[PDB]
Amino acid sequence: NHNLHITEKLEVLAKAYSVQGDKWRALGYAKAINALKSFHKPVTSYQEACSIPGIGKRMAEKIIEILESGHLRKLDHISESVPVLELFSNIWGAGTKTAQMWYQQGFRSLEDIRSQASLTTQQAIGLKHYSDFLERMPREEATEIEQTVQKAAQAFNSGLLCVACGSYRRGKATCGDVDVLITHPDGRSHRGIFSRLLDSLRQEGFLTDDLVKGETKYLGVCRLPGPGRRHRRLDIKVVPYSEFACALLYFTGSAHFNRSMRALAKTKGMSLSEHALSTAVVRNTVGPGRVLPTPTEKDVFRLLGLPYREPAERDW
DNA sequence: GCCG
DNA sequence: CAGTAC
DNA sequence: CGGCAGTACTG
Ligand SMILES: Cc1cn([C@H]2C[C@H](O)[C@@H](COP(=O)(O)O)O2)c(=O)[nH]c1=O
Ligand SMILES: [Ca+2]
Ligand SMILES: [Ca+2]
Ligand code: NA
Ligand code: NA
Ligand code: NA
Repeated sequence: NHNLHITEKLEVLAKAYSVQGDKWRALGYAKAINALKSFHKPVTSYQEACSIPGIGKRMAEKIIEILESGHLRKLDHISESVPVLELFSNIWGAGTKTAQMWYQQGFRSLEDIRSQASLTTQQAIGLKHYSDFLERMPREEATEIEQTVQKAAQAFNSGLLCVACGSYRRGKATCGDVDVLITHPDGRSHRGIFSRLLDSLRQEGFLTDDLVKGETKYLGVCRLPGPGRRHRRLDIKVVPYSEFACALLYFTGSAHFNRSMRALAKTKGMSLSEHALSTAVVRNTVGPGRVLPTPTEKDVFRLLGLPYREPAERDW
């Protein structure tokens, strides 16, 4: 990234817009920042900037200001509420609408939230683990967590496949959470193994809090045994074997990579989700499409006309 | 905010 | 449903 | 002008 002296400035504005609820302007800013990071050739002109995809006239003027004047004046008018809104919306379960409500009510600190705010169960758990959830763990610990869940699961059925996805699967040195995807090549055993698996993990003391409990998805909190351990975010999902590939893609991310693949699919009349890649999905402005066989991620790429990207090149 |  | 998360 | 990904728990 030869343009850090621009992305540094633009990330602040993107975050201000994001915490203040201007989701689409924040998205545009983020895509332009990805463009900047991906150029590998320091932009040294307004025409070179205005010519990069994801970067238009507004962003070109911002960048030219940063280039010549070494500073962007918009940054001097970020609302004073932004640091408080960021503090509040880093609580798991609270987003921009709750952060802004809390701000309007006069709250300015987590002590205010603790003593005065009305919290959901999820928010009370997120506040209780605030510092822990802001940390990333070494991928070695992620391995230990994956293996804990895989041992718990493979006791019910040694044929179950358990794969840790997310940044872990993209090969990052640290991970903000662990996301375990479970399936069985038999196609008809992933029923009941989910509830009993969670009962097992809870009996061992491994699971400490539940955030979301659905028929297919679990999101919660775990902690490995012993000293020097923190609480970590853990997701577990169980899927039929026929969806395994599409799950692996989706839950491996990144989020920008997925959103790009899904935009592309949408262009070619297809629809891509965590369940299936469908074709001739009818839309406008009920679209029961046809599911396409995707036994491997490579098949998803191929059906979309793309070369296969390994998980490590999927940052955006 | 960007792009069709 | 709106809000939130993935 | 208008989409910007698509799906699933909570309350
Ligand atoms: C944050 C986010 C992630 N994802 C996908 C890509 C991430 O690698 C995967 C796991 O999410 P995570 O990074 O929060 O654990 O979920 C989405 O589909 N949408 C989102 O908004
Ligand atoms: Ca991750
Ligand atoms: Ca614009
Ligand atoms: Na461009
Ligand atoms: Na939050
Ligand atoms: Na996750």
